Amino acid sequence: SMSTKSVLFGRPVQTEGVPNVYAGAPVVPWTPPEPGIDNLGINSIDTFAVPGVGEYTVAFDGWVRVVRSPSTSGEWADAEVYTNLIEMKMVGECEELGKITVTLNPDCLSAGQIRTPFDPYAGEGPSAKACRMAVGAIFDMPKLGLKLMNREPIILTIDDVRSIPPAGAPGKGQIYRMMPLLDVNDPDGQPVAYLTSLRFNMGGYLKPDQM
Amino acid sequence: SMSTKSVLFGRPVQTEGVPNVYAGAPVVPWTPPEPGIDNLGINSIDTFAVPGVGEYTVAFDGWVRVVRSPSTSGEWADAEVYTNLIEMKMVGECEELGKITVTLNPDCLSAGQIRTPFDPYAGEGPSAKACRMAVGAIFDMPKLGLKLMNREPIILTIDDVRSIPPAGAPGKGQIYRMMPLLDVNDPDGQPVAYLTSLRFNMGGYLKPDQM
Ligand SMILES: CCCCCCCCCCCCCCCC(=O)O
Ligand SMILES: CCCCCCCCCCCCCCCC(=O)O
Repeated sequence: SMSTKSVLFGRPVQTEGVPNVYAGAPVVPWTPPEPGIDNLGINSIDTFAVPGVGEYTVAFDGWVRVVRSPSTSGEWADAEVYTNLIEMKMVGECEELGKITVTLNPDCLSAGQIRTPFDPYAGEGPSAKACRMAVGAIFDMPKLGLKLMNREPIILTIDDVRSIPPAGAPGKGQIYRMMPLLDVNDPDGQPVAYLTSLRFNMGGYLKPDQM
Repeated sequence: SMSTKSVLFGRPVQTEGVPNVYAGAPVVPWTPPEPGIDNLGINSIDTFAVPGVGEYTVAFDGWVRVVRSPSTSGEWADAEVYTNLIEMKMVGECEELGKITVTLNPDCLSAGQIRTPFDPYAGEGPSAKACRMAVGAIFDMPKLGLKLMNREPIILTIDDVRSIPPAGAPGKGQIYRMMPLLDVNDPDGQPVAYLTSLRFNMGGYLKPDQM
């Protein structure tokens, strides 16, 4: 494999020789872009269930860096783009759980793709694409003295994709009822908590000093 | 991890010394069972999208072997059970795709759990549990000269669980729009096909010679 990661959640994408894209760069709709690493803002709302203890909803803000493969075509209708999520930092705060910092698990390749869906029956603009990303994350919860991780990838989706990157777009975590979160120090143990829902919005390109 | 597999989709469960359970063994509702390996029938209906070629719906029949951990309690309400899917074989056939045989990917630990949901549905009541399994599979398609595998786990769920095992129960694959299926001989390549939907039914205990 082209990846050194121990667990791959999708297709590896090269970053060497791929330029970073920052604020100032246009987002042109319906246009397959040249390969780049998108430096993008993001916010989310995450709900966590702690068995026998409680359920907590936490708002997060931060950024992601996502490398894109070259498009498989210069024509939008045929174009596919493969992505890797290569760096993240999101922060949120909560009285009960403290300050939570979400980053990537270095043992996992977080990977996704953008392509025409097989079920274009959702009211999306004509020709719009579907974006997905499968993520291995770390949830640092210092107030609880814990760091948590997921073995099952968190599936994050953006529908009605009319530009790449889909700046400004709303997305969802596809979690059916519960997603186990494991103590990094006891990953073969019982889950410590469950992520029960996640919604997010993409922002736009950031300046380097905003990260 | 105590599991030697390179990709872990959940919690490992002990199999050594755990007896097999076969037809004849009763399934009494509301009763956490002693640890065992359930030998169960199963059927499913799977839809596959092959880009630029077609979409095909195929019915499968076969069996699964699922090991259960000891229950965390002898009282149903408190009981949780952890599971691993340790062996399977399902077969279906389709003119365009040929005979398809589904087995486990030996590199992946397929793992799940049964516990009370945090969000019980109106038709579940406060006593029913929810069952989930995260699966790494192989799809053998000799007609096409290919074997395919998934990197994102196939999330298989059963709601309104009132017995363990949930013999006879309907279940669903929680696949959002598309699940990439990769050539085992080109696993970092573009997907060959996508699993776009899956539903299944659990059968009951099988005789040893029915597998
Ligand atoms: C545990 C919470 C994780 C949230 C992390 C956000 C996931 C990434 C956002 C959705 C996919 C991003 C797609 C951008 C693709 C592109 O750069 O063109
Ligand atoms: C293409 C993938 C097909 C996979 C088919 C799913 C196999 C059945 C697993 C569903 C959960 C099993 C629950 C049984 C639990 C128990 O033994 O008590």
